[PDB]
Amino acid sequence: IEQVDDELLSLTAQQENEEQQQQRKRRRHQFAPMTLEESPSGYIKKVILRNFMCHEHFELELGSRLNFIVGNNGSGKSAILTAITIGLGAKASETNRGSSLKDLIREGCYSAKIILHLDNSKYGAYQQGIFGNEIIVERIIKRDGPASFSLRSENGKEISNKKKDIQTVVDYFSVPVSNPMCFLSQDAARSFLTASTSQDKYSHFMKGTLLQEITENLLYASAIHDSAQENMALHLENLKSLGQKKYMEIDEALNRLHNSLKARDQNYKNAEKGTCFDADMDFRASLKVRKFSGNLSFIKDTKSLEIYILTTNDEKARNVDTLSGGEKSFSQMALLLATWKPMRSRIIALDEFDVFMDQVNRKIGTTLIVKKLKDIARTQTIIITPQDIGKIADIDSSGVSIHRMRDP
Amino acid sequence: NKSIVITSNTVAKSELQKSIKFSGSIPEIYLDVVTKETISDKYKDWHFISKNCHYEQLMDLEMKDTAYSFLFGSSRSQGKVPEFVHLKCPSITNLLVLFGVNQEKCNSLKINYEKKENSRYDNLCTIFPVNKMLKFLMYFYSDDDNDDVREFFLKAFICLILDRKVFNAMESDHRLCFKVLELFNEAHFINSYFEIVDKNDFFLHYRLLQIFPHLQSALLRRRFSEKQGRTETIQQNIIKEFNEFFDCKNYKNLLYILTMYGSKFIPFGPKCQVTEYFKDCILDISNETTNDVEISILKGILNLFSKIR
Amino acid sequence: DGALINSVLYVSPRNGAHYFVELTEKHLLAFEMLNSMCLLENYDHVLLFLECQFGKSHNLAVIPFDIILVLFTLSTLSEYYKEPILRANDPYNTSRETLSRRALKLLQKYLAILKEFDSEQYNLYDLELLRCQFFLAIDTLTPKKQKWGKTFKNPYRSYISCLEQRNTILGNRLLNLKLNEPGEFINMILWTLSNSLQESTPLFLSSHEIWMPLLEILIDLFSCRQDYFIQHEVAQNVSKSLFVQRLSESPLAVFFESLNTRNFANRFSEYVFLNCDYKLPSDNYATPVHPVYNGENTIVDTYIPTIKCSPLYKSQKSLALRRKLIGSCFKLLLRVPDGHRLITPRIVADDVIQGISRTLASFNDILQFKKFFMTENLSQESYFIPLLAEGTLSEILKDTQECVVILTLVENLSDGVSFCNEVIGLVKSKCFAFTEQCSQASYEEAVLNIEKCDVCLLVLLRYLLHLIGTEAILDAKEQLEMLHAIEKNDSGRRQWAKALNLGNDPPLLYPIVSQMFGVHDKSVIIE
Amino acid sequence: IGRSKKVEDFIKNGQDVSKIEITLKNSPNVTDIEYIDARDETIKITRIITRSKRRSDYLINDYQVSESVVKTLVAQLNIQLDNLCQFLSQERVEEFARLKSVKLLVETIRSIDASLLDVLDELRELQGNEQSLQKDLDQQSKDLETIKAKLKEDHAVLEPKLDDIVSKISARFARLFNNVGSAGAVRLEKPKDYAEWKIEIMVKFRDNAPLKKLDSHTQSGGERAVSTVLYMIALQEFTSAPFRVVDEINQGMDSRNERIVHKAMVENACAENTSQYFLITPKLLTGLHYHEKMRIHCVMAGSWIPNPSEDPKMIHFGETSNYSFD
Repeated sequence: IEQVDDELLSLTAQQENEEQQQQRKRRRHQFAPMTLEESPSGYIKKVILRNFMCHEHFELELGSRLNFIVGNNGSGKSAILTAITIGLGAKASETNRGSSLKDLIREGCYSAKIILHLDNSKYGAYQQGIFGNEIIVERIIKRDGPASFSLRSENGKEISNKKKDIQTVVDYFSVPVSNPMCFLSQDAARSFLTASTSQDKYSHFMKGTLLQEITENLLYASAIHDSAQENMALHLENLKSLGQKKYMEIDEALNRLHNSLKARDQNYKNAEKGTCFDADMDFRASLKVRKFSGNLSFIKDTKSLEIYILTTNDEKARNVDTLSGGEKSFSQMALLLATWKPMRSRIIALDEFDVFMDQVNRKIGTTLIVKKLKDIARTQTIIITPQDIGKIADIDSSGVSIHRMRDP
Repeated sequence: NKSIVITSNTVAKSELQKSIKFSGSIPEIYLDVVTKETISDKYKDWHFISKNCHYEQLMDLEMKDTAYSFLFGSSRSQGKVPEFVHLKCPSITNLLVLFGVNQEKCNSLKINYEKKENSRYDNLCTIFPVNKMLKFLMYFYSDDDNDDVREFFLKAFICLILDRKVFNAMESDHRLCFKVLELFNEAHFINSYFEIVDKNDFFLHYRLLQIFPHLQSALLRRRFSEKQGRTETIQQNIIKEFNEFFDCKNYKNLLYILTMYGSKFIPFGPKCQVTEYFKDCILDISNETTNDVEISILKGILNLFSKIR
Repeated sequence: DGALINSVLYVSPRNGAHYFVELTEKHLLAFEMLNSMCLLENYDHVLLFLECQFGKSHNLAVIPFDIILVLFTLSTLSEYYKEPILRANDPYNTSRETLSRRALKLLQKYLAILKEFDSEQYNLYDLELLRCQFFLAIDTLTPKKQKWGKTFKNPYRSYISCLEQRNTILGNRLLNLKLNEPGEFINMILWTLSNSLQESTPLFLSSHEIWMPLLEILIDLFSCRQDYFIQHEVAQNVSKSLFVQRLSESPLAVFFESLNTRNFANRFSEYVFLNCDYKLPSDNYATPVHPVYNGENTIVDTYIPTIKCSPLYKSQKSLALRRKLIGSCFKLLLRVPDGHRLITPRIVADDVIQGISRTLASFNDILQFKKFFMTENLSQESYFIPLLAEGTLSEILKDTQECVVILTLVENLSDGVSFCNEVIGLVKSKCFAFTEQCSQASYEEAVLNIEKCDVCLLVLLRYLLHLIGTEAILDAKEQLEMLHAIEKNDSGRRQWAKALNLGNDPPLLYPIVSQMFGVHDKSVIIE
Repeated sequence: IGRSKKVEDFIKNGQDVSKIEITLKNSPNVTDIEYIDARDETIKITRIITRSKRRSDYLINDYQVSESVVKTLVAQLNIQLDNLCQFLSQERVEEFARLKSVKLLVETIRSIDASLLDVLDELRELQGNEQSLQKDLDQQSKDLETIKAKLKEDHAVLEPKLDDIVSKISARFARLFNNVGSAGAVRLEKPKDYAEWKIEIMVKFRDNAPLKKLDSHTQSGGERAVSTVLYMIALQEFTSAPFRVVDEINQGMDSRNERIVHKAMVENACAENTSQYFLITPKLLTGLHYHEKMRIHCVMAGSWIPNPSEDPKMIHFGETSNYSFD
């Protein structure tokens, strides 16, 4: 089958291009010695939205570590997350906020502007000499003409107008805008938090941690390798019956694919073990808030994630499904945090969760979010909730920023 | 007759089979798994002993050693039971020949990195048990002599313990090895060791720190010495070496990170800046699709060391 | 004795354990990390976690008990028959060492750490926690009732163990579960003792790579547990009859309860000296032995056995292990109050002494005999070795000479003069002297008996020197007369050396006693 | 009996002669008997061991005979000593522990006449060489028809008998393994080559253990012992041996497999006209089940109990029906 050989050659060429791209990358960190407690650079200091969706030109100074936007639902509560995802650069279909980029523009106006101010004063800055202490990211969406950009600096000097600079800056800051879990919308949060079957938990965890795509690519490459090996045996038979140039090309491609597959298998095993270890440890540390003790177990025989929790009353770690609604909701929230943890994300955003938890459990879940997220300085979190956090007694803790919208 | 070889394994498997120093079966599956690694250097290592041990003479030494007149602990003086050891093996070089080291390596106790003697396939040569070998070597210590003989003994011991076969067949407690190490000054031991091995051969550095962990700090003080590092501190030199290995893409030597961690300069912990910089660079290069496995191994190891309090 | 047995500052005794130590935050996090890594089958990073901070710090990283059990099971995954599985688990052998070897090395190093409490090197809390973990592992490894041929309880509520949801590590069942079966502990002991001297490569590799080190570790841990039990679990003052009942519950009592058989004396004597040189008496039934973990008796194709051990090396190690077993037996026995005898194990010190003496005096190879009686540390084995020596000597004198002279040498170790007088009495009786009733044809067996006799007397003499030193070898005329009587027996043996029955010189112990305490042949060459 | 020979052990230390007497039912189907009529129902066989005399002298109804007569009587009672099926010893237990399918085929073909297998092997070799001559040919054409006809006739004669035997033994295996709660059958796989026919045993006593041939290393000792004991029991009613002897069997196998095999033995003893087994229990088992049909015998002696010789009622050991009248 010549199509199998063609697929093998195409996969080999793709691997060649990927290894050239890997070879092209260099080191970007210089290790400025300097002085820990202080947050690194890259977090969003402020966002201003001029004629964007519903409300008019609006300023919002997000905090460094944990943010609690209390914009009420139905008043453009999700506008901030959509604006951040669009400005940082993301696919429209991934966002799923609006039918088209044209509709994001306010009605009656031809253009809308999204301006972000990433911080560069603190360490880890990306070319702090050129961009200064701030990097401004402004995107213009017009009904007529293509969407425009500029990556201007504080002085207004437009450093660039392209989009590849967006990706370079974002990747240096490590903001997974391409991953639809780091920026959880309402529907995605509902789908994740309501997961019931262990298979659903496994699917959501592997997809969000970007481990499912790796396994899909690996299995596709393995199938291509097996089919190409069978066609290689057939080609050997035909060659003996009789071509040598083709036989050398196919044998070289097959050997390269075999070695690449072994390397990729080792890489995937290491990555899966590391990610699952981080998730397990963070879940164990999260359950201690409720005076519980539990663990995660990932099974490939059942292709499922099993949560085991031991509470105060019993002496045997029952299955998490053998619990009550509040305990299961707390476990799901802890799993969400323990899935955010392995993928080190500079910025994380989330919509409301108050409808998935009822009364006391909801307060405990908000307490868990605050306690686990206000400590870390590497990750800035923007939580958009309609429920007033100020009613919760756990607001006295420093590092939590609540921006309650005066306009309902 | 155009197709004559099977990938590149045929020549490698054949010429591993020819120089095999073993009288047995040697199934082709072993040769295939050895010669088709291409990812890790598990089967290429420093082999001090490259010939079959003289089993008969070594057993004669052993029955002489187990039962003898004094039947007491061998003292460093009085010649270390000369009466039979000089009749059997008069010199330490003869003892090393009995162990399996050839004369050419005995004459020049160094690891020839040009001849790739630090990366050789296992010769599958039978070796005599390590503890009795260390005892026979201790019989040639002879504290009361000139410096050249002691230096030769020290370098021979260092070459022996770094051997892959000796290290694998080594006992859990390094009682005899600890005794030999305590015979010599620690700084003198480290200086002789760095005379033997290359200074950037961090794989053997990690092996030595596996044998003698308590040497770690001292070894670093010989690798990134403050006086020899000009006004730069030891941590700055460690950062510079990490930078140079990172830029040269010597990921195996970079991984053998395993030597640095745990010392006073680079400790375990979550709040250290150096580990964060290392991880920041590792996540920079890591692609997880087409990479060297050493990058993922470094990512996992650095994460583990960051978690260790 | 030491601090390992009498350091209970940080203990929090519970119903199941008296050595129990609560966890601190750092140790809790370490336990959680180790169990989390073990869940992912990332044993390489478990071993790296333990090794990377070993010996590089003042504080100690304590291994959890379930991780200790995991390491025990890992030590049974030897490369010679599990090479494909180990290569599959760790394709990039970053440590250049097998998982089995690394786990075994960690176990032995931590056992060495535990055996002596360096309060200056390590703080006391970590050492007590390590002792608690090892003791919990041992208590989980209680043998099942002996067979001729409960799931997992975690004392700590602060973390979920990795062993709760699994029972196999890499296709090998957990060591505790395998040994917590009716006829597997005795099977393992007999297997390792039989294969310790095998010339078959797979059997010898199974004994030499897996089971002798593990048995060493287990015996040492059971000895420490026995000491701790006698120190704390008993009620101090006692009516001497409840103490026997408590001793029947001791860890060594349960250890040897799986070895009771029908007659403990003779069956135990055969068990310890299984596959030795001695002739089997009274046609004892052969003891079936089978590999513990599936194909222990096979060598995988990929592995190439490239290590050779001389027969002296193998015999020395096997006899040392046998001595350790016998020493544990005597350590259990010597605590039994006089008159009373244990209830659950039907064991008596006299019976075991006589059985071991019968097996030792029946050795036809002197090498194994000497290996048994040559010990590197006299003080360690001082409480049973002189008894075995004197018993074997008594039996040899009984079979060689019709008149059995009663030997009081063991208690005569207190007074060197009495020991020398008794030696003079034995040699003048010609019992220690080479016997005239022995025929020319059977000269070799008589030589064997005499050389074993000399070995036993030499052992007793070394112990006498260990207990009294060299002070009155010539100052007291009794010791001088003992030396001259040794010379008299020298002349007696030299009589037949000149009788020229065989060219080989008979065993003469004058040079050896001269080297030890004969003052280099008295004044023959000195003056 | 597959064990070491120690004649002096039987002889009492000090006594010149040691005597065993055994009485069996007699039927008019065995020849070469002394003093005993065919209609008589008593066969008394006595064996004496003495130090001074070294000869094989037995007694039949208290009449001295050579060992040949008693041996041929044992042969004519359909009971065998060398064969491992009728008598089971420790060495024989070990030999059954690691048992191959070829040994199962051998014992099956030795139970029935073994001439059939030899004839079929000869015919299959004739078929092979005839086919070789046929491909060489590709006088010969006249062959391969009579040969194949003879092979088909022999196979047609052979098939139903072994088929019914295998079905019966498999049914017995299932009915004996039902108490274990496991399904197993003794199947005779019959490839095209007659010598390649093998015996398969299906194992279900352990869920983890897959269905495979019996072997000691993979399976546990107790389950294997129970399986082989049940296989021995299945081949008892078909055999004409008056009884079967098993040694070192009741010694504990996990106290669970031994319990279920004792239950199977009880169930077998429930059926009447069954073979008598001389059971050996080296190790006592707590809570042993005692059926009413079977009776336990104890040989242990007590310090307070008088000497058996001096006490008229102490001569019997482990017997209760002796005290009661009739």
